[PDB]
Amino acid sequence: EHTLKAVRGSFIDVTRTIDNPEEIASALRFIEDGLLLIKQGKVEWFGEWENGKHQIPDTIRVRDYRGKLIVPGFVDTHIHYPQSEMVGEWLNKHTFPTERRYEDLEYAREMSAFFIKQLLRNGTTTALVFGTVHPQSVDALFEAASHINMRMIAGKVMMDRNAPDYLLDTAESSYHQSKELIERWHKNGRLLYAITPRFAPTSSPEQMAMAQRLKEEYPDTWVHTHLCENKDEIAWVKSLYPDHDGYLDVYHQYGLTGKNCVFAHCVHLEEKEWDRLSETKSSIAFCPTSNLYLGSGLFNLKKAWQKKVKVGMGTDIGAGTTFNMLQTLNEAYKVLQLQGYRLSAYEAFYLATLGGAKSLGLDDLIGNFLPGKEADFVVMEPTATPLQQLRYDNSVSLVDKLFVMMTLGDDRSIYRTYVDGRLVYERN
Amino acid sequence: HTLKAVRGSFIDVTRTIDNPEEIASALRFIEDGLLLIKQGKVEWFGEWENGKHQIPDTIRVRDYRGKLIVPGFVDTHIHYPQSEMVGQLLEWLNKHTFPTERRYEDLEYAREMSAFFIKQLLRNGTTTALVFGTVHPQSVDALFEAASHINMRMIAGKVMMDRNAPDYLLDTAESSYHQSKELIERWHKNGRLLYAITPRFAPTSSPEQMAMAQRLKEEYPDTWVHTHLCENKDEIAWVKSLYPDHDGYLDVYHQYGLTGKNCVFAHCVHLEEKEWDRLSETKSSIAFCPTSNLYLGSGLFNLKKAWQKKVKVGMGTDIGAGTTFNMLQTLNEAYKVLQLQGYRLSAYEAFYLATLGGAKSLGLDDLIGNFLPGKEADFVVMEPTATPLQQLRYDNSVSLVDKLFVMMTLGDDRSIYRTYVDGRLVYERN
Ligand SMILES: [Zn+2]
Ligand SMILES: [Zn+2]
Repeated sequence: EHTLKAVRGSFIDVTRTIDNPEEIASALRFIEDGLLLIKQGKVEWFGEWENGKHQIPDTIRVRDYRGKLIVPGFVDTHIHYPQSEMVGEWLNKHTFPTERRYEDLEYAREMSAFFIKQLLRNGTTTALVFGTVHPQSVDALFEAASHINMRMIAGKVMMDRNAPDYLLDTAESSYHQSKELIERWHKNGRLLYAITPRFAPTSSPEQMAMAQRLKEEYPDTWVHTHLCENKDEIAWVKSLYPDHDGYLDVYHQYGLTGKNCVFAHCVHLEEKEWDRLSETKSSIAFCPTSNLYLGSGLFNLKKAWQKKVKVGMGTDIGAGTTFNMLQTLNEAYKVLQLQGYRLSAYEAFYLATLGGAKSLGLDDLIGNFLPGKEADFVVMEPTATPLQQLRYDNSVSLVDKLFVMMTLGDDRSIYRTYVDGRLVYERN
Repeated sequence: HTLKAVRGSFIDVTRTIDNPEEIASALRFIEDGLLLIKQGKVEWFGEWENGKHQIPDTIRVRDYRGKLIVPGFVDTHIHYPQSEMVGQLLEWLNKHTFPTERRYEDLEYAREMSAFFIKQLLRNGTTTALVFGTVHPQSVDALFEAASHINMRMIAGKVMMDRNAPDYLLDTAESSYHQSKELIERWHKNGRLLYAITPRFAPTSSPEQMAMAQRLKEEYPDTWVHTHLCENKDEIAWVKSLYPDHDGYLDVYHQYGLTGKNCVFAHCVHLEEKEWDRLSETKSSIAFCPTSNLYLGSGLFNLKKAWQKKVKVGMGTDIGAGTTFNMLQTLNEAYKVLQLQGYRLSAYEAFYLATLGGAKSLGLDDLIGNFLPGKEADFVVMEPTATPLQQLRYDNSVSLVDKLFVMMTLGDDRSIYRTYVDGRLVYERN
């Protein structure tokens, strides 16, 4: 509530949200010789060392990270906590049996600690997290995040049909369990609840009606589901909800579109669906790694810009094979090159930080070093491979340095992770 | 000569095969294995209890229990002088490739980067690579010198390039003949070293230079041939505009006598039916380079069609354009490229491509690629539990195929604990 922390090094952030990718250059700030001052888990002051250093009393030691890159904490807008151990239709062989283990509270506790360590080790300070059907396991996840005062959005999976009996809830149990978790965890410190129907195929009309009820009763909770990942899933949803005008219309007619409504994947959207997401101000989680690993297809980021739809990056751990947001951006580059779309390092860095924060409606809280922002940040270095150090040494522009961090970065690039203005992870 | 004795869990493929479904039958796992090495070759291989009596008391067993031991990985397309490269047209070549390669005109730079290049292969468990050198012959000597010091089986050559590129990087048809010949004489079958005649590709080689490449292959029948083929539609159109009297891109190389046994074509993303059949008939080899194919948006190599056409395929990192030396990450990208074609790459097929399959594509499968008696002792000690996420996923895998899938497609350089070349330890993880 009191003492100042002073962090010195080279900082990169985007200073405001934008509407066109061509505007990112104008919003990007690089301070090679920067100073970040932290008070009460927030940015007190940020800018040039020479402009700010006079504020540092002799009673305080400077944390010197000169030679490293310091960026805002990465934002993962779609990840499954109970799928860390998962290795490769898919649902019945892999997802469901893996998730089954998280009924054991002691397993859920151990894996909550492992899950949070994996995010911090990868520089992820905020995530929108799929829990389990089991509410004990969402408690374990929130308890782990709560210990370090992490800003995390999570929820109990709602799933009453078309899956194994060991993983089914009911419409009613899914209402009461979600409400009780909302009551314990929503706006509990920096924690936030998302109403999390797995997706249309595994939720009865009765359960969709409960999800709608929860959103009506708790207007400031998040909504988090899957949307149009694969053509079979879309066909299956149309066959189960034939009176609705396609997949998104199911969620829309049940009042689950709007501000802080996050749809994962959105690979195979109709024109009408793109416009609905735009009009509702609903959010997409672009999950390139799983989209390639399952051969789901190529997310049209160009169209999302055209349609002014909020996009954040998701790892979709489980189906995606990395926690790392730099590797996720690398896969985004690959997905986009196959569409002849050239993802700039500026745009990638935007999507990983303030862009994703905007997609979760948290851009007033995190995502750059503006005064008043929550002090979540990552000390990075290009030391992952000798090849990364070589390419970084041969880089002179900020775009080239960002590019080397994106294309050859992994967990070894993350030196330190700060959550709530406190050191919560060192590499070693 | 004296014996070395290696103990731990081994996996290899014991014979080349015709279908991916046949690999399972050729796959050998020995949990408690012993490998005996004499004169850089496999003296004896099999169960610890069947072989340990042959271990004289004068030598210590190298005990790698808890690790997996595999044959050294084969990288069938990589550019030595492009490690430091950072970057809607093949003016990728003009902005990135050509300026980067220009630095390797300094012999002292080329020597420093030869040492770095070899270190990066060993650190990633690559023991054999088919390497694009420089246009400069003193820089190919640097590369061969470095490989020679540890008696590596490496295939490399001087790049031939007389046109359509910056002046600082052009040779001539004649200089390209004499330079290549001199390197062939110094290095081809010098220990385990092998020369490849390396015209960069059709666009950057005059008819006169293609005529020299043809001449060298005629004069040196047991050298390799190594070029690029049909990576992207612009490149193909450019080749058709420069060689309009030839029946497409591959016909250029074929009419100049550069197809056949030990002729390796990198990429082959955009092959016509006629081109697939020509490579098949000629017994020519493809280097599948998924990572660069994705980074440059070249497209998706049709591995299914290569199986249908009985065309040898090996994996290439295409460093430069690719971002990793690591064969496990390369196989990961291969899995992704193939899933977009609804082709499911099994662990068996990934493991096969990285080892005996790639060795077959380079014509080296009688020399390397498994632990059969008489094979060259190039192998990698792997810790597939090297990171906590890897330990978790491996522990949670029940079958050999699931473990091999985690080890072979979701590992990185941290998985490589020890690399052995010519039966000697040449790399330990720090
Ligand atoms: Zn998901
Ligand atoms: Zn190449």
